[PDB]
Amino acid sequence: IIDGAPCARGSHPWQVALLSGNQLHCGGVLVNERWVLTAAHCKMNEYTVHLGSDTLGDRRAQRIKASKSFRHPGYSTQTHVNDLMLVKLNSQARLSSMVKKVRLPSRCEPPGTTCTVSGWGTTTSPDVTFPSDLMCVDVKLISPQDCTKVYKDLLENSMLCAGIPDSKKNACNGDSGGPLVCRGTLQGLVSWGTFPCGQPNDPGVYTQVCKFTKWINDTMKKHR
Repeated sequence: IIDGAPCARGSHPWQVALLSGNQLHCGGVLVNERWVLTAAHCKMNEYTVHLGSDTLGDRRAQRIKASKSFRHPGYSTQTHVNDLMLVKLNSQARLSSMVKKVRLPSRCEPPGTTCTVSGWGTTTSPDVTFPSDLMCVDVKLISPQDCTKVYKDLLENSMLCAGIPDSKKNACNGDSGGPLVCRGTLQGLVSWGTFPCGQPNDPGVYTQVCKFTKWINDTMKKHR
């Protein structure tokens, strides 16, 4: 998270971390007791899922192994279209005051809506600065017409753009697969952006969750 601030304690109980060898790999969201939603580019054979704390490594946090994951069949490694994946936890996540299910959307929020993106990714770019505490930043949704002026042929109807005009406020490396929440519902998952991160007037690109709710529910039903 660039140009952000630490999240207020206990305001992101649906936020999870995906670790490989106790190192942060990606962010994510808890959909229910057995499933975590993240980006498809976060694919691994095994996962260590951190839940229940704004601080990574906190003894009070929950740590669950995840041995199975299912990427969207339309996911492309080359164009990054359909960048979403369901991660199946080996045991049920225990719902608490620090662990809650995310509210999946029924509608797509219009451009100009104020949202929050969160994560444990680098707080600086190109320089690396990994925080221990969960970072937050408020971004506004940018219309596909305005976002096309920036990324052109790279965008698809299932990609959502967000940012603040003439501002560094954005997501970065380590935040991938993490939530973009607008008006109480999950609107996006961190997919891609610029390198270095937080370049003014260069938005962050997210997987538009409102276009995949059928696949999310269908895939979860198919397995277990």
